[PDB]
Amino acid sequence: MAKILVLYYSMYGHIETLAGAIAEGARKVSGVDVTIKRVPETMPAEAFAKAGGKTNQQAPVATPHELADYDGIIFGTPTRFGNMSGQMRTFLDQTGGLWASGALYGKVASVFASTGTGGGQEHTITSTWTTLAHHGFIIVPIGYGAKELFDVSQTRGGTPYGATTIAGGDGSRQPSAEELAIARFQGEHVAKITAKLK
Amino acid sequence: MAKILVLYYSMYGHIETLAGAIAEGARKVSGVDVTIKRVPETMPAEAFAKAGGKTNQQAPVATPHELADYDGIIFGTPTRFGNMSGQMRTFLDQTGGLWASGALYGKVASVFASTGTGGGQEHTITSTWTTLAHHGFIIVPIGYGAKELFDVSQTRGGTPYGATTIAGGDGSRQPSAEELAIARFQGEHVAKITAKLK
Amino acid sequence: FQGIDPFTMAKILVLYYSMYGHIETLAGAIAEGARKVSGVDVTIKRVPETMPAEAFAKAGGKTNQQAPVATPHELADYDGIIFGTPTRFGNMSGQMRTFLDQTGGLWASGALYGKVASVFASTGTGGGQEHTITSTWTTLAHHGFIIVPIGYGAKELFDVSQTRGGTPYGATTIAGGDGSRQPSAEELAIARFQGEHVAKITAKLK
Amino acid sequence: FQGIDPFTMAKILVLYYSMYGHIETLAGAIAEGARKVSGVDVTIKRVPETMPAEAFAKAGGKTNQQAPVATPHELADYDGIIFGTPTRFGNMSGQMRTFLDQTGGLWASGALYGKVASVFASTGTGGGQEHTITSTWTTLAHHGFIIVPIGYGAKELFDVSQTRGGTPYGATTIAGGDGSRQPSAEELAIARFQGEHVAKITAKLK
Ligand SMILES: [Cl-]
Ligand SMILES: [Cl-]
Ligand SMILES: [Cl-]
Ligand SMILES: [Cl-]
Repeated sequence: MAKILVLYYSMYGHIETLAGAIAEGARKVSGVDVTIKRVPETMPAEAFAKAGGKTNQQAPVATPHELADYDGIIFGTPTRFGNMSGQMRTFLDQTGGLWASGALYGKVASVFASTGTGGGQEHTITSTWTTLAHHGFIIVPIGYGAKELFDVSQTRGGTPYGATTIAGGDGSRQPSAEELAIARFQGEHVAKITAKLK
Repeated sequence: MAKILVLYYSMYGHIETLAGAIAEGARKVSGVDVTIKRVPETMPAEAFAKAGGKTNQQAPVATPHELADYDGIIFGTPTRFGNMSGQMRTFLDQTGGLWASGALYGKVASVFASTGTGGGQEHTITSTWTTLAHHGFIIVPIGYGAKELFDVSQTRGGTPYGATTIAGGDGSRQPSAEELAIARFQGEHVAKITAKLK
Repeated sequence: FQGIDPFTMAKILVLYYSMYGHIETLAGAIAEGARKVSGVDVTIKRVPETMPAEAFAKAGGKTNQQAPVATPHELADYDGIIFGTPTRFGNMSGQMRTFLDQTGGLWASGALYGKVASVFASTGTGGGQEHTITSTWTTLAHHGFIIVPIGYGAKELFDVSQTRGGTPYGATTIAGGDGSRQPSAEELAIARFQGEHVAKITAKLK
Repeated sequence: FQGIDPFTMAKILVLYYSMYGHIETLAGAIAEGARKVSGVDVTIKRVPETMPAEAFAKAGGKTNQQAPVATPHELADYDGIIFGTPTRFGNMSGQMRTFLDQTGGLWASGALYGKVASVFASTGTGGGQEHTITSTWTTLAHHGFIIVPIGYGAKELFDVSQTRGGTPYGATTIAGGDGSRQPSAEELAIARFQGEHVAKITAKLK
């Protein structure tokens, strides 16, 4: 039995939708238990409301210290100027206690992301990899295992580093079927590796 | 005539000390006005106090929209697992309004950092560059203009991407004279470029 | 000279490698943008081929490129250099890497220190286009180049209605897995923007 | 075979380029660590030289490497590959870049998909050692390699009393601007840790 956490932040729902597909893929691996949780909001109340932040997410809020309860963690975040979101950064800064005891060492990790225009989607993933490496995570990219990555006929997210979605500058674009298939592939892929190492 | 902001976060003082050297270098350029400010704390009170956070920093707290009041900005941050600190990330996440109007486009930017063991010092700088590029900053590395970078006889911070210091895992190491000289070089180099573009 | 302040031309080199022509087309747009800046002299050159002849021929490499081949030493003759390369698995091409590996002498004398640099790229499917540029930035930083991204100055970047290259780090084009895609008008406009933007900064810094 | 279930050896390739021997010494330690893991077969090979003869000789290139030269196609013969390269301005060496550019056929067939990879590096002064590793990671990701950093599993990474190589991304050594430094005992311990760590994961995934 392997336990996977799908841990995400989502302000406008795009990452939340992708996380559902990530989790669906992971659950295809027999013997893998998948939990979806989100990191707490950090914006002050007035700014958050002014920005139209959503409060309908059913996923429970995770605590920093519980990450070591899992065998693999798939991290999801919207970009903030080519980095992970401040919400995810602040959450991961609180894992110093886990880092000092080696509590996450040798566990499996993978990353998915979203952007408004595609700009920064690659760097959001690989700069999250940096933090994973300091913890000693085994890092799983997806390469071109997802056949959708070869199709450039239409605006479509997804990179060899991990699944992505493109929300549009105004957030009007919802994740496409191809993007969700890439995320489902990533989830199952990370789950086969996590189960095999357990 | 030109205004430079040295904007930093410092929890244990190492970055604050480096910022003073950064500013000293910038003030060597005639006609350049240099201001030092810090980003607000984001840690909750109990964790911050339990962590031994310092409250003696004289620099005023900056606001996100004031960044456009300057012609060049030199950013300073300790690493959090190879990224900028959550404090700096959260602060810069609030610059979306400046980004939408192009308010920082074409300004000069440079970065310095600190780490406990040296690990992640390079990636802290260049993952901050990613955010600067999304704003359209002109990005200034220092290369090997600082002669101290060739001396590897002893532990010493500083990279071709920007000045750094090494604090030790317990924070007992203070910035060396060589590290501070590299920061002084960086400050003057950035200021010269900023003044020349004005 | 009595009564004269010399007016010196800022010099831009567009330096590229292109196997199937996509980067070559972009470089023309980069150069077109730079030539919009008065007082800027623009040169286009390419790096030498490094593949062995049989592999190159089997891969269908193009040999009709009119641009002269640059030498590593002449990089110091310019005030700004805009580098173009196709990706190789998310890095610059081996051809460009080999060429820049020969600039150790320029590095030791600081010959490129303080010059302006910018980067554009191409990929087959989009994968690695961002990293190709920013991992080229790393080498530029070791030389002390001032690094110029383009941000979202080009309005084309906000239009996600169709497959289109162009990043805040620099212009790109998407060639298709088989290389059958040609640079679109929008991608070329992003490259024209980059050239003019870089040329303006180089001229002002001169 | 009646009553027998085959025990298959996991295979590790330590693949490196070394101009002045620093990476070569590190590769020996990498391999030593891997051979500590039972059930792992360890091979050390190098990538071919790409510099022209006169430049190579003028630069003092070493010709005493006993490691046989690898071909790009044989990478698919292994379960895990630990790559070693000196930096060239914060990237992998052109020699390694040229070698990996020839793996397009393996990439198209997915021949390296799901294998284990890890990276070690060297620099003259420390500058760019982190980016050398993580920009090599990019290429590994395009092939679908599982990427293994070392984190802070090696206790030597906490000792900042002296100039020491090694990062959470992989082992490194610092050669000095003139190349006169040799890998220290601590740096070699980190490399031995990396080899054993990668070998354990490769054996478990097999
Ligand atoms: Cl979102
Ligand atoms: Cl600090
Ligand atoms: Cl091309
Ligand atoms: Cl070497």
